[PDB]
Amino acid sequence: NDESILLLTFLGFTGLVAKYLAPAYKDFADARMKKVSDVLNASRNKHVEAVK
Amino acid sequence: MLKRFPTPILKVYWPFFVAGAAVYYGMSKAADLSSNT
Amino acid sequence: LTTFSLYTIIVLLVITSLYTLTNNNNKIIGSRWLISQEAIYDTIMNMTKGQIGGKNWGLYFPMIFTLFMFIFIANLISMIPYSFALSAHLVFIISLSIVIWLGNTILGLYKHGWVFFSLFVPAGTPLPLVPLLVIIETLSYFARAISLGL
Amino acid sequence: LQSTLDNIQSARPFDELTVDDLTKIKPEIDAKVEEMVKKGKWDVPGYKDRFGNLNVM
Amino acid sequence: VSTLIPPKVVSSKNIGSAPNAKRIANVVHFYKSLPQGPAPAIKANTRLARYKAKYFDGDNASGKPLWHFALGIIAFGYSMEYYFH
Amino acid sequence: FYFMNQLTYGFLLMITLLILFSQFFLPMILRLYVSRLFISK
Repeated sequence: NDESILLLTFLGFTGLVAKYLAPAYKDFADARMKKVSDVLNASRNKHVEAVK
Repeated sequence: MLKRFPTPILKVYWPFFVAGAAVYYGMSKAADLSSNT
Repeated sequence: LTTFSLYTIIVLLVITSLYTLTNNNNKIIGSRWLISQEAIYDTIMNMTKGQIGGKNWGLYFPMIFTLFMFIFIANLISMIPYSFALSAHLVFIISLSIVIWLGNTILGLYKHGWVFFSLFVPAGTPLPLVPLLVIIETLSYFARAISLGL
Repeated sequence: LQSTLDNIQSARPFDELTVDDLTKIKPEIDAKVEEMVKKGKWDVPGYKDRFGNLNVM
Repeated sequence: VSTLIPPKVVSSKNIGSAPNAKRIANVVHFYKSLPQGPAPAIKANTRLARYKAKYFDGDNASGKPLWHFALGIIAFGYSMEYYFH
Repeated sequence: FYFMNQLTYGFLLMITLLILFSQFFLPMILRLYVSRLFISK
């Protein structure tokens, strides 16, 4: 029907994204999270050393 | 969380807005003259 | 009521929420969901200060960060079983094209003004050859609207 | 120094501190941030010198 | 010339003007800091907020949090086609 | 026909986004980055 094939394909596209794009976006988020975490931790422990 | 900082678009984005107003007016006129619909 | 208001309602409800709700409590750490903006905005600013480099970078960079997302969000209605990005009509690009071109001519006319006749000839082709170069500069300015419009 | 370190060894909430509360802790943070974007420039000298900008992925 | 107080001149200037500025920034920074991640304020629920603090929350941030919008808009559009077509 | 039904009704968001995001959206990232710069100094 007019609005049926796209409806059935929506879950297929979503599963296709979940196959790669879900873990890919997870890895991209985690990498930046750890990078900013280290960037703030180094500044913190370096300000601690400056106070020292 | 949410604030409203002083974003200058009044004296910065005035020209584009004025041009867009002229465009909307031209569209209104063409809604009656050029397209006649 | 009206269907156009319902069409624009998705934008009116997403634009404020994706930044006032997707973030946890407006925290500086950059949430896992908030990593999306944390990656997008910086690349946006890279081009913004880049392509508009100079003192003209700060003139409208916020306008760029604004205008970029409007069309992208409006066209996001494409994968639904009855999907409609502006009801298959979408006269909106007409609004953003020629008006922006006239705004460029104004930036040449409001700030640059009478020097507006000193840009169409980038390199040479003086009075012995200026009209031919202007004949394609005019086409370029005219079609820059259609290049981003439709 | 001793008290500031005592307010450092366990009093640097680097994860769950409110972002805008930095302008509360730093009185010029709010003014300059309003000042920084106000004149029109949306960039600062090495605002992310130790951070990444990243593409979509 | 004769006796003086070479060390006692720490009155006229404290050691480390740049370290003093850094430490003064440090005092304001560390003092005006939360005890341990204080002031969270995560939960919220009022008509739409019950979805905002739940579906736009970063505990998951997976693909289904955006896909709820697609499912809902599909529910709306199917009725739209039914009332339209 | 249907010309004066989505022109202004669509460009309203375009006009409003300038006041909306600039004090609302980019303010968040700008203040966050500036504050992180403060911690960097």
